[PDB]
Amino acid sequence: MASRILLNNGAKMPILGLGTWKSPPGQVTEAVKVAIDVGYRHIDCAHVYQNENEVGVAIQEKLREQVVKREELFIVSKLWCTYHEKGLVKGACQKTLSDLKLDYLDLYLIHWPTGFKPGKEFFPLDESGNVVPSDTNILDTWAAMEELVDEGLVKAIGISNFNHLQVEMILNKPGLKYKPAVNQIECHPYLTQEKLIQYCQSKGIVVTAYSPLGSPDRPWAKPEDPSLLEDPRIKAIAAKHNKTTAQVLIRFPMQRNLVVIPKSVTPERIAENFKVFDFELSSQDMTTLLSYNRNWRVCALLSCTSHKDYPFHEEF
Ligand SMILES: NC(=O)c1ccc[n+]([C@@H]2O[C@H](COP(=O)([O-])OP(=O)(O)OC[C@H]3O[C@@H](n4cnc5c(N)ncnc54)[C@H](OP(=O)(O)O)[C@@H]3O)[C@@H](O)[C@H]2O)c1
Ligand SMILES: NC(=O)[C@@H]1C[C@]2(NC(=O)NC2=O)c2cc(F)ccc2O1
Ligand SMILES: [Cl-]
Repeated sequence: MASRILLNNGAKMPILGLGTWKSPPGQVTEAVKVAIDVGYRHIDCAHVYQNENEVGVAIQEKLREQVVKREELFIVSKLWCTYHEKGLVKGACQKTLSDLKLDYLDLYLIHWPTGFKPGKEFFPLDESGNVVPSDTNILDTWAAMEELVDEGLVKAIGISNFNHLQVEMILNKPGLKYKPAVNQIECHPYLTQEKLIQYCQSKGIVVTAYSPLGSPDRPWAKPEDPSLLEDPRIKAIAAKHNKTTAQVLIRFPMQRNLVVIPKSVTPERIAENFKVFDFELSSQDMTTLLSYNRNWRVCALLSCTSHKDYPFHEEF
């Protein structure tokens, strides 16, 4: 299995990256240093994660150390919902660049299709509870993203949590200058995403699978929720291949032509999660894992279900 996938901007993207949502600021610098030392070349970041400065300390140390060259890293970040405003997009990108200690991003994503009222709060609320939207058309946010490419701040632009009608709207944008390179979406055996993945791939958009292990550290986890890592059917496939359940869960999206971004702050697991290029799941294994689909979502942005652009009312 090749390590990189070709994007529609002509650049190559590592199919395995390190996730950083929930990685504590006092742990993520070591996590990213270890990741780069054991082979990771792709880090998935976001301003809303509140840890980009600490991720950046690690990246900069490894560049200064000459453990890696900048051209060999693939750093991804995302535009938060409170920065949809065309006049805030550049400053949001530049703050992320400054925090990450970078002069460009390899990929910058619109984090969600939903724009929120700008301000200090990431989830600005009305007195009665709901997300206060912004009025900025997401085609206009896309144009602002295109300007970042034309200014040299980012090499590629893309989207995240867009449903197929929303992807289509971008593809059909009057005057579209750059297609999205990537759509980053939740994907794992309980949310297999066949319909949306086929759509994106037919349009030459690469899909990145987030929460591939089912996000056991998500802050709203409950006892009775289904657990990928503990599912005896998945552990059986792992046992047959002499791999861990996490390794099967990471290899699965790789064999669907997806990029995958498991998160860990545990050095042994970071190294574990990378040793997935030495085995193959059979077609029968792949179809069996696909059969576990339950339409079960980790990340449903539940405060935003009446936003006009909430993505998950549509089938796909
Ligand atoms: N675009 C979006 O809206 C969006 C949404 C969600 C996620 N993401 C991205 O996708 C990344 C991954 O998703 P996620 O963080 O939700 O969850 P995940 O990667 O599915 O699961 C992370 C959890 O699995 C544990 N873990 C990692 N490797 C393990 C292993 N080998 N064995 C057992 N447990 C293991 C981690 O523990 P330790 O860390 O304690 O080792 C952590 O609790 C995020 O960090 C973020 O970068 C993006
Ligand atoms: N509730 C949700 O679905 C999202 C998920 C999400 N995780 C992620 O990586 N992207 C997200 O937007 C997240 C991250 C945060 F830092 C804060 C909130 C939050 O909520
Ligand atoms: Cl963000």
